[PDB]
Amino acid sequence: KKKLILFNFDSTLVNNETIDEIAREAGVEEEVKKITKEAMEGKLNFEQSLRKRVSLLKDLPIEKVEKAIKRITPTEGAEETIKELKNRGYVVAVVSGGFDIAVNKIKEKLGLDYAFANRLIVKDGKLTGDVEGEVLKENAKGEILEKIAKIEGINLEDTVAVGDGANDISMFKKAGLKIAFCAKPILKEKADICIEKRDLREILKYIK
Repeated sequence: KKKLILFNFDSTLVNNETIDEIAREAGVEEEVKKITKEAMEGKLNFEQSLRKRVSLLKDLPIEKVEKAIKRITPTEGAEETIKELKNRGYVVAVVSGGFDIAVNKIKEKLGLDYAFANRLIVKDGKLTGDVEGEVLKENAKGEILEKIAKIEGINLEDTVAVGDGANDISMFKKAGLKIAFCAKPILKEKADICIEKRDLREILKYIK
């Protein structure tokens, strides 16, 4: 046996867009949110859009980054959904184009089995304005889904992907069940199931 379910981080497991929250601390939230929206709608190349948004955070003090991170709250039904999923024999993972500093926290908190995300480069207690990681390429999340499944010896037909943006496309491509959670048109068009109510528990009826 064994099943696997992956979630994107921003706006799915948590209620906010990490990059937008941090940008708010840098006084550049209007340009960043506009770019985030375009990126998730699939109107921009993900990597380029992320490097462009992170560049605007150059020199931001880590204390500032932390204030933004502290504002990150879990999406309604998050804890309950994860608990029931583990109950049904699922390996639970979070794969995000976001940042480890924020994602690892929810991994710790919710007790997730796997967490993959990019990294904000920091030096002298301040962001350098650069980002690196393996969740940048268009095919990134899909390779990660496959890699986690291979490690676990889980068949792709037994994998579930829950996303909300353009960069979740490659994840859907390899997932057995594709669920778009309060997502952008570009991803909804590719989903087996579209959920419009902001409650992660809404996915459970379709799970297992």
